Amino acid sequence: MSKSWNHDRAAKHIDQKIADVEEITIKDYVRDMSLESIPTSTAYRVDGVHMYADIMNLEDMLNITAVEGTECHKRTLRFLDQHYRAVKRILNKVDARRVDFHSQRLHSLFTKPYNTESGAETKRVQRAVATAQLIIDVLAETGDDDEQIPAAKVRIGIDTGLALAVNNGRSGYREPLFLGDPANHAAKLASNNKARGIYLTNNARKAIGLAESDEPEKSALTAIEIKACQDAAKLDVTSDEIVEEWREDLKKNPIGGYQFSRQTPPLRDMDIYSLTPANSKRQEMVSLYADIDGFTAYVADHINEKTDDVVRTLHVIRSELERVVTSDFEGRRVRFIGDCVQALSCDGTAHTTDEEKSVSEATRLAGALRSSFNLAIERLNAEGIETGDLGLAIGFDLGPIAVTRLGAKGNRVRCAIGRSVIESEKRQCACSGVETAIGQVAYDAASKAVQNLFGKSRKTSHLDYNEATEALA
Ligand SMILES: Nc1ncnc2c1ncn2[C@@H]1O[C@H](COP(=O)(O)OP(=O)(O)OP(=O)(O)O)[C@@H](O)[C@H]1O
Ligand SMILES: [Ca+2]
Ligand SMILES: [Mg+2]
Ligand SMILES: [Mn+2]
Ligand code: NA
Ligand code: NA
Ligand code: NA
Repeated sequence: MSKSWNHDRAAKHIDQKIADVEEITIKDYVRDMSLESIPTSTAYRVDGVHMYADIMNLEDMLNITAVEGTECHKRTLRFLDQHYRAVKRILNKVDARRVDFHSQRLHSLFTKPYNTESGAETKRVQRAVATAQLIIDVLAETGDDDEQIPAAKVRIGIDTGLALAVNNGRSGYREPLFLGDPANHAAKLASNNKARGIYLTNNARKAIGLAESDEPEKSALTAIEIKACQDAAKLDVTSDEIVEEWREDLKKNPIGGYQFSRQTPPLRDMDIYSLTPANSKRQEMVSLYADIDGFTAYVADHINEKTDDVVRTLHVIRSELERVVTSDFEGRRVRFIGDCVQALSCDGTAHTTDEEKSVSEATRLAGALRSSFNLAIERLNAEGIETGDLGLAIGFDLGPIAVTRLGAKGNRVRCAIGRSVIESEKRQCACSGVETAIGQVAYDAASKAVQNLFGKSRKTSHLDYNEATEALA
């Protein structure tokens, strides 16, 4: 139960991780290689098309009523589960990779055909567009009126380019994640505003012979443009085939009921990999995002030259931030989303959350994360590893949060959801690489000392562990 950060303990673990990544192997991803269970010391340069599908009406499900109650969460989870199952079936059918499903954003990757084939990149983009429209068509049909579950309102972003594949740091280190421009830029297009449709970067537009746009985020593909991609890609999978299979899956092996229990403290003991709808976890707690600021551009700068230092930097920083969350502060790392850490923190008893204490300890955790980040940069640089212009943006908020695994057996994905999850990320995104921000709900529940620290702006700079300790004395 002790929650404390220590410079010596952090330095020792950072130094050990630096030693582990002394030798790095960078491989160019070609046919017959595998992106599963990538070792710590290895990374793959992947030329691929990234699609991000944003289910825009998630936030509406979370806000059906003023109070964020149990029924709100059960219906939100069933909505995400139904729609995820449909998309995952589509991706399986077209032999694309499901990278992750983070909140309402579903990331997929198209790597085939390979560049040995003439016009491969054009064909990858065409396949991604055709698959995107299949997602849109299907997700109009995968609600359930009887359960008050709406159809999904979909906005899609697509980019093409190079990324660096490393293991995703969770669940036995099996599945990869993909660092660099294309997943990031695809996600930005997908989340830019609330207009439905399929939005390509200028890279992706150029690859399929379309004129570049001064504002790609406002230039949806037309029906005619999409049809050209469909006719070229020849998916030979129809929306009706997907829906019939999706319905059969749910009939034979239904979702069943969502049922919630609290996590026995400490939160680090949550066994996410084992959760199911009937065994979901839920309680008021703090959602925290710690984003390595500037990391995407750093990868882009190094995608071809000095790529090995990227791998060293990523593993040293992410492993240490995870250790601070889990071992120093007894919290739970949910996932990494690209380079960013998604975490949970809680204080209280087996029966109730201590809101004020949870927010104070999250403030201390935020300081500890920054102290460990700063120390990791120092130690990396002292060993001659280039770390560019990296920073750490942190946001956190308080509210009821449910954790489960969505999907059919063999095709599941973890989900942590709540208004405070969504809002903690928005607070994080408002921060520079030296800033830490708090949500309004957390602020309102906080001690006077925490309120004074964050002030009117609900944000502060250079909040390291020493500063947090002194502010909360
Ligand atoms: N490598 C990645 N893989 C998957 N999703 C990503 C990746 N990088 C960013 N994202 C997502 O892309 C969107 C934009 O991320 P963000 O706001 O952090 O961009 P940024 O601040 O420009 O990047 P950085 O923090 O690396 O400087 C978010 O939805 C985020 O979750
Ligand atoms: Ca980042
Ligand atoms: Mg302030
Ligand atoms: Mn960022
Ligand atoms: Na593919
Ligand atoms: Na501890
Ligand atoms: Na904690």
